[PDB]
Amino acid sequence: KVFGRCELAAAMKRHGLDNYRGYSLGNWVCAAKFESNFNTQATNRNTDGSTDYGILQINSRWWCNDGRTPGSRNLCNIPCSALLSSDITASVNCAKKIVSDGNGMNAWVAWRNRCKGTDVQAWIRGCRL
Ligand SMILES: CC(=O)N[C@@H]1[C@@H](O)[C@H](O)[C@@H](CO)O[C@@H]1O
Ligand SMILES: [Cl-]
Ligand SMILES: [Cl-]
Ligand SMILES: [Cl-]
Ligand SMILES: [Cl-]
Ligand code: NA
Repeated sequence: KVFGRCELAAAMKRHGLDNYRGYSLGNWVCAAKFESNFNTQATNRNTDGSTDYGILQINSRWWCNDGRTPGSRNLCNIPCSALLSSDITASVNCAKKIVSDGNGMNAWVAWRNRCKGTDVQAWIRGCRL
């Protein structure tokens, strides 16, 4: 599923991402924009053999199991395919654990390089949130 901008912000708010760990809703929408272009089916292979999955491009090296990342962890206790569904519950729950482990939203390369220090509020502007 390819979310609309305001559609994704509502779903992120309903699951409790707004101001989670201090990051306003515009940060999460901006991150999803530049990580997956709002596509829940997005995948990308990293050079070390791991794969990023879903709306927030969650890495199989630590957070999910895909059966083909030797020596990796499954800290969110889910199959990586669960991160590709049209329901973003699995992605949001796993993102809450990722963003809680000390480094905040810097675990998302696209957020650090393309959202951090910008007007992230613009990504939820006009939305009937
Ligand atoms: C939180 C998370 O898993 N972020 C990933 C990161 O692992 C990886 O370096 C990158 C590769 O494109 O995409 C995402 O930022
Ligand atoms: Cl915001
Ligand atoms: Cl594996
Ligand atoms: Cl949803
Ligand atoms: Cl932080
Ligand atoms: Na894994």
